[PDB]
Amino acid sequence: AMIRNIVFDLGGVLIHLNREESIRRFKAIGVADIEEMLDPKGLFLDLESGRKSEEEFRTELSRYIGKELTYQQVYDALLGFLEEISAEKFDYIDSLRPDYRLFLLSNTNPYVLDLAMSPRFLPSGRTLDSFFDKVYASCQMGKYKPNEDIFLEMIADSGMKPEETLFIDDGPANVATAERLGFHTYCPDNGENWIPAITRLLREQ
Repeated sequence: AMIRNIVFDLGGVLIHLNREESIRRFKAIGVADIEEMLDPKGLFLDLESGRKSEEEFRTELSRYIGKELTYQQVYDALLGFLEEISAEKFDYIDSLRPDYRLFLLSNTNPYVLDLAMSPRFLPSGRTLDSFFDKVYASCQMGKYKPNEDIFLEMIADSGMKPEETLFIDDGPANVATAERLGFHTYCPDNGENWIPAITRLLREQ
């Protein structure tokens, strides 16, 4: 076979996202300039990249809006992003494990990770970590897509050959970097059922 390893993003690929809803929740707790804060420097980047801890980001965000925000408040607003956790795509990934090495490469924050590593993430009670040989999370690594450093740490740690790896990410810049490094890529839409198309890619010799 072509492909020995498959790497998935979380947001977009496995969890359908709804940014508007998170924008709504952030506004309701006083983060008024949220829409520009969340647009593609910034403390939301400090949050993904691990540069600020959760505690540090919230302290600064509180200072920024002139209002004290709790863990629970921000957690609740960030989780407005998560419109559907695809049970069927996790089931499909679970079927892939004996035949492939499976990895997650995700820009994400401690809040989503707290959710993902709980028994409330999926109806099955299965943790995110349980579907992959390894999880590569921006905030755990101090690095973030689309920089090459995060891809390179992943390669070194897993031993995956890029030309034997399929990278599934809805982020155009993330895909462009994986192409540059020699990965097979597929760029789904946020909310697309990509199971048939991926099942196809894996068939190839």
